[PDB]
Amino acid sequence: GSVEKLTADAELQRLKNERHEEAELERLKSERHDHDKKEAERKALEDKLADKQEHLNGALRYINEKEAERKEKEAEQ
Repeated sequence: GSVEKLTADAELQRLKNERHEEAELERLKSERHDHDKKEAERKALEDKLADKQEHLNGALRYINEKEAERKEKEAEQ
């Protein structure tokens, strides 16, 4: 038959139904709030790091550890 011609306008009409408008507006519809989601991962890096902070470094490691074993008084000092 000649259905190949008729269906060509019906298939072309499908493309008018698919559109790109909704897929383009979807991006703007986020209003860059989706970008903040990615910032939450960055914020989580500081939120955990600053929270732990090695217990304010209260491990007594920042002191004169070596001097606690040997004071080096045997030398000239």
